Amino acid sequence: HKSEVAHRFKDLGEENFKALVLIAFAQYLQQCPFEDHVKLVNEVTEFAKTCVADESAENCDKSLHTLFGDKLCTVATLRETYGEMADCCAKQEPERNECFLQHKDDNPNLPRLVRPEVDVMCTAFHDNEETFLKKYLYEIARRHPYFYAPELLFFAKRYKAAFTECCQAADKAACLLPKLDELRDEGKASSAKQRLKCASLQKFGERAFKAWAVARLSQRFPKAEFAEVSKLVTDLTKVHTECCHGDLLECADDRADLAKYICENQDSISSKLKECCEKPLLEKSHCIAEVENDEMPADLPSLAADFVESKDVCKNYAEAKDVFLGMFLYEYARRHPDYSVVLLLRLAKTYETTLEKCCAAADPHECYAKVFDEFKPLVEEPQNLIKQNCELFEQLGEYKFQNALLVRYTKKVPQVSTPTLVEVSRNLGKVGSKCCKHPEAKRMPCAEDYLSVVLNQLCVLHEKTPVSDRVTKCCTESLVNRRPCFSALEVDETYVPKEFNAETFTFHADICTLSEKEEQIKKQTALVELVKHKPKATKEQLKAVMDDFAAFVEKCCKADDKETCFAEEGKKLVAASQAALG
Ligand SMILES: [Y+3]
Ligand SMILES: [Y+3]
Repeated sequence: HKSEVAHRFKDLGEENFKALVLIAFAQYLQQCPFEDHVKLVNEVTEFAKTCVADESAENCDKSLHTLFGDKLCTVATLRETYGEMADCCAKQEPERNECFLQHKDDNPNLPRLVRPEVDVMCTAFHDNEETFLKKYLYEIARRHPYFYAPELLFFAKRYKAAFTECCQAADKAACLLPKLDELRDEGKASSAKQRLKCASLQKFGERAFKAWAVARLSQRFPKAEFAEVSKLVTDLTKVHTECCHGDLLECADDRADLAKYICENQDSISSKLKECCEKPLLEKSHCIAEVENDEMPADLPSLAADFVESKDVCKNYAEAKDVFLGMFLYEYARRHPDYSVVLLLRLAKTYETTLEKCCAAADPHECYAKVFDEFKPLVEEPQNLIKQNCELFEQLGEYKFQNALLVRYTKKVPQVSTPTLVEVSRNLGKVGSKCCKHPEAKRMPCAEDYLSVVLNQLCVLHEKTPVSDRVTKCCTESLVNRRPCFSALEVDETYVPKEFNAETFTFHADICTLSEKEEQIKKQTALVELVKHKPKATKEQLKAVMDDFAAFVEKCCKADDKETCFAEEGKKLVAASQAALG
């Protein structure tokens, strides 16, 4: 209509409109208290009601960017609080929005999240459900300025459901706390993925993202014609570029436009969009993004015919290299949803390389004949790693598998800080228990998802604390070969053992009153420091000390005087270990 505010309000819903407006303003004004934002939201809401009533009231036909900016400049203490952001309020559209976007340093140290007792929150929730979820969004929004506001709304919907059920049950802490921790982990995991996707765009460029998207969309929509997948990738690239740039308004519009188009052509894209295209406008974008892979046509031509066996390959390559390479990805990706996107890019990379030499050669059809024998090792490598690692995950527990990784990676890079080694290994153990549950046809894509974000946190951690040139090489190299680089890491033979530190290997009765997580991390920290001090001790000898130490703790914890038991007999264990490890 004449006004956009009216449409959006009516196209979305008052309560959802009031939420997005709250997040939108909270992401910029990361200082102004909660009560201030509520006033900002109400003023905007009432204004939108005026726009809903009169389709041409005072400043009602203005664009969202314009209207948003005007209200953002209305704040009194703007240059007196945020600093350079106020110079943007002296500009005009569309440069003013571009300004605001620039001055958005997403690292303003804020008071750490203060989680009270389980009953005070439940009481506050019940008294005012609406405002309890409003304060949730505010506190999160200002802490994650680049977090996609709609995605934060699905995190608030789960937050309500958790509190709605767990505040009614007998043991509220044995329902809520675990559910709250899971969300907090899911939230940081979602955040990390967005910032990784964006960092990759600002490193390898649009063409690189396009290649990633083709491979992924072809896996999800293995029926959709190539011309359709290309058009979806072209829209996804523009959507991803405006979201990484920091424009929530254009990001949310382009996502809505794409969600609408996908839902209007589902018969020509996928049959698995039936229930996603049932939902409201805002949930369409989210549902479609996590949509299950469609079944692949059984009557598919052999992909080796049009790319190797054919004698028009070089001729069909010359016409449009990227189009032809895109078709190769499309055909390979849709035939192999059990492959990681990263593996398919290794194959797509290899094929390009081989066509860039063999097509300029004397006899091409002779040169690139055996190109599919070059993929076999590229495919077998990850498959062999998964099968070998998932087998070992069955043999031991989850915690016992983490101990195996602890030893494995400490021996490889013993210079890395214990906490980084513990955090990485524990996370990597949880990948095993969340992927090995599936069969071979789901494991690799499952692994890729989790490994991508686990390997990036390590790379970010190591960049703040540079320690190994090898780890720097792995983090700075091609994103495709990131995981292979870490896999290829050899045991450090140069490394000289850390000297024995009594403080490091002294435990008390205090450990008995630690949660399973706390206890495990204390024990796993001690294991890393054992390998850093005995890096050439065998899996045999480590297992011996670990078990001797495991039996040691589960022998005085809940025993007649546990304070002396863990000090007196604890010293004997150290001495008993110091006899077998020189
Ligand atoms: Y209530
Ligand atoms: Y734009």
